[PDB]
Amino acid sequence: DSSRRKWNKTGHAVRAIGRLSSLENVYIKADKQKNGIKANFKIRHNIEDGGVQLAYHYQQNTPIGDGPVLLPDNHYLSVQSKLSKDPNEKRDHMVLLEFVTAAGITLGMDMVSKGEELFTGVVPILVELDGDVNGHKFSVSGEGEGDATYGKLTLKFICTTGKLPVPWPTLVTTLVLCFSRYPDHMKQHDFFKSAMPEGYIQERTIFFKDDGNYKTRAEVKFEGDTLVNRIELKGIDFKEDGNILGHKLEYNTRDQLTEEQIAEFKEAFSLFDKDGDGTITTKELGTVMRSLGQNPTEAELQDMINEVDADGDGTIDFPEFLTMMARKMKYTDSEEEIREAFRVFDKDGNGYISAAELRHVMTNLGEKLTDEEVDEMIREADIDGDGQVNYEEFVQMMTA
Ligand SMILES: [Ca+2]
Ligand SMILES: [Ca+2]
Ligand SMILES: [Ca+2]
Ligand SMILES: [Ca+2]
Ligand SMILES: [Ca+2]
Ligand SMILES: [Ca+2]
Ligand SMILES: [Ca+2]
Repeated sequence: DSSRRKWNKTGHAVRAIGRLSSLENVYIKADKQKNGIKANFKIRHNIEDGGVQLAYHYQQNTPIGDGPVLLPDNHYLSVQSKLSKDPNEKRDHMVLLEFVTAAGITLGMDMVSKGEELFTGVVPILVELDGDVNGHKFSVSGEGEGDATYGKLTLKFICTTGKLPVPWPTLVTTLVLCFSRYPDHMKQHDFFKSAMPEGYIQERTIFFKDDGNYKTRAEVKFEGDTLVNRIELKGIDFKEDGNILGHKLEYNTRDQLTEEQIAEFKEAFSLFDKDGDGTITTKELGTVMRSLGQNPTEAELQDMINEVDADGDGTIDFPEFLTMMARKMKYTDSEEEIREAFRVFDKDGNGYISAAELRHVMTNLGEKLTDEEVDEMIREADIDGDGQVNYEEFVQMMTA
């Protein structure tokens, strides 16, 4: 009914602003002192029975050789991962499909390294990992190929030691960013290929929030025609029954993106896109945000758009909005993020969305609703019947 429908549209607009306010990409910066790069990013692992495990990544890369390399301007990589099982495989294994693209530098105002030439076709890949987490040792072998033209990787991994003592998803980032698609205007910022064929050292520390950490060191280089990733991993301070050693993480996160859900995203999109030209500008994003209480600067609005602007044109195209909302529904929000969403409606911070607060939000968004059909909205969400929406009830409206 067009009352549940109003929860979706308004709810979707609030999680869109949540997405636009978060940092989900792989942020690369030059590190002149090491002749390399450094990176930071946040990974989300869905917890099988509900919630999310965050993994905070810090990364450094260093050329193995003394050839000249490209030190980039600030940019990011966007990564889409799909995990699956080979139904003919009896060993503990993971099948990985990964697409990696560089963006985050807008179009305007101007080279292409020799390493880049090694990546114009399909390149075979080998991966070898030796790990030790809280004294539990394991090895992993992987094979596949990479197609940098489309930023595409296909890789199958076997645990050669028997049972993997951590969940496979926690190893994805560790187990070849030289396969990233860099667009034509950003070819001078591709450190990864510029270091080849002699290769780079890749190091990370990965902090699992409320749990232990991984430390990784990898050598990434050509052995003949093959791109080889050789890794050592050490994990300490894990909890025996946390999400990692207790294996409480989801293996396959669904890309179920229905025609019904796309249509719901288009309804939220059209709240931002008030002139109906199919794109959202800083002006339009600024207008919806001020209407909900917030007061961002031109610069903040430019950054928020930059975070999802795949084509660098300075606006959120409808397809870029569909891409960001698919990510937002594929991976679970932290409690801190759902509470932020709740506080948009819960104006006074008392733990309860009153019908006055919900209308304030609605009529502030230019949504004409009679006291009757505002009450229908509260009805829809209000399980415990107090005529208010508490946190646990909000968390129910905001689910698939
Ligand atoms: Ca580090
Ligand atoms: Ca527009
Ligand atoms: Ca764009
Ligand atoms: Ca465009
Ligand atoms: Ca939310
Ligand atoms: Ca309130
Ligand atoms: Ca209630």
